[PDB]
Amino acid sequence: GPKEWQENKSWNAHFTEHKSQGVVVLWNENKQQGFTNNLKRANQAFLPASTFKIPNSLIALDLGVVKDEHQVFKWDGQTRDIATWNRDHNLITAMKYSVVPVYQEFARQIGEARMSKMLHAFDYGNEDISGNVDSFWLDGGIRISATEQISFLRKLYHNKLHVSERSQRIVKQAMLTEANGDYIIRAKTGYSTRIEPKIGWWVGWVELDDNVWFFAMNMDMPTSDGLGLRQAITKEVLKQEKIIP
Amino acid sequence: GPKEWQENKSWNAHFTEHKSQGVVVLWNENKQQGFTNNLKRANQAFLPASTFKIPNSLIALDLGVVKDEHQVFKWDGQTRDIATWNRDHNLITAMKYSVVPVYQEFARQIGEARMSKMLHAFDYGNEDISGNVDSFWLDGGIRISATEQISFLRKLYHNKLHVSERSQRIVKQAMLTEANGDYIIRAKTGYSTRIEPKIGWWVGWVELDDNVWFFAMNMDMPTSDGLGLRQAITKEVLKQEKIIP
Ligand SMILES: *C(=O)N1C[C@H](NOS(=O)(=O)O)CC[C@H]1C(=O)NOCCN
Ligand SMILES: *C(=O)N1C[C@H](NOS(=O)(=O)O)CC[C@H]1C(=O)NOCCN
Ligand SMILES: [Cl-]
Ligand SMILES: [Cl-]
Ligand SMILES: [Cl-]
Repeated sequence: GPKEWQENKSWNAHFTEHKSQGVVVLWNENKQQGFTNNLKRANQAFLPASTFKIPNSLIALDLGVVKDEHQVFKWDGQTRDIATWNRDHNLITAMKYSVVPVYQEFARQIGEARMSKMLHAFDYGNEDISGNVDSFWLDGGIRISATEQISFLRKLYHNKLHVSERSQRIVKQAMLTEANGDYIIRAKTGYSTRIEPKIGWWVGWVELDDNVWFFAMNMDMPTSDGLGLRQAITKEVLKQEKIIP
Repeated sequence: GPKEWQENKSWNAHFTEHKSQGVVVLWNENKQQGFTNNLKRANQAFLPASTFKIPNSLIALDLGVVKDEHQVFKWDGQTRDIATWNRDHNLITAMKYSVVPVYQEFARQIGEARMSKMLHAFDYGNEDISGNVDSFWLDGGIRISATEQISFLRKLYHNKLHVSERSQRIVKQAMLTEANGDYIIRAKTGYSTRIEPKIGWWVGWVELDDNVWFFAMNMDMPTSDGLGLRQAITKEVLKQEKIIP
């Protein structure tokens, strides 16, 4: 009978066409079935890098570190390499421009004891926060696979994480990436650069009228010049599968 | 001293270019200033028609008539003129396809006494539900102006309406119309067809990185062939004002 996970190796052509290597994982929520070009890499756990902004946001909101999505976190005045980081942000714009220093402040205020407890409650990856509480997702011990990202996102979608429904709704709002009459994408990018292998991430879901497709992709990323391929390769797969036009 | 409300008659050219007549009203939230091509029509009160799905959704959720935005409302098997209505819906798709029969059932469950009480609590328009409990917003006594639509939407944006924050967040999600890196539009269309003058509505807001612009427009609409002009004329104004590219 039907399998929970199937391999579609033809998706490899979208990686090969872009001289890239990696994995796309899709989950069809209505059918409760998943699909991937590489089931082994789908289960390979990596540093989450900026995709950790999703659980970090949830925990900061539920503990009151962040009051709501419009509370301002002022620039600390240190000029950093990414110009959009050198300004004041709220939760929405800090996720959109992936403003690491704002989320490091969130993590410091959460603190290691509460961070560990909440990642255990979330069943999140290997749940390991060894390192600095404000960098373990960049250069510490936490690891999460693409399929574990989907597991986490499915709980978030259904408001079933062990945090308030309010925090889950706010974070799903902050994840909004694209919307038109054909679909809504809620997602977060990431780029793990400090520990080899350097990889790019894109995790989230596509909302249709009558279904939701969760996705999690990662790919080898030796330089930042290829970062647009995270979304491009994913969208090529979504187009091949007739999920988006 | 600066003016809270200012008239910009140059927007009339966008109506004339499309052989149309109507009003666009904008509110700049950061500046606390409003702008319109027609100050009198901005304050004239009309039937809300399908823009009433915003307060109706809020009331249905807060009263428990609708449990959440994924609860399925099954098609009643009656084949109606609009093909997208002849389907099962949830709150998200019922708002998107503006599925009147679903919202008439909400209104019947709410009932006259609770509907009236809640519209008074919302300060919604003239607060008058005279007529049929399931059609007063189409052919009964309720009236709301474009400026009153903005007032109501600003309360919704800030979670200040007299319903749970949860219901307000769910409805703001259901209002999602378009999103890209440049802006998010949350809005609801309507077409008042039963009492003259027939008018098209578009009410909502445009979220930018650092500001939000509320808008409410209505325009004479003798035929459904012109309904695309509601968004087109509004967007021409937003482009003229450099709010969207
Ligand atoms: C997170 O992965 N970040 C922050 C920022 N994210 O941009 S995105 O990859 O488009 O979401 C830039 C890349 C990455 C970092 O540079 N983080 O700090 C160093 C650890 N990789
Ligand atoms: C509400 O304004 N409705 C329902 C539907 N809305 O579509 S929209 O105008 O694009 O938002 C069509 C127009 C209008 C009605 O006609 N409603 O009356 C009951 C069905 N004729
Ligand atoms: Cl981060
Ligand atoms: Cl949203
Ligand atoms: Cl309606």
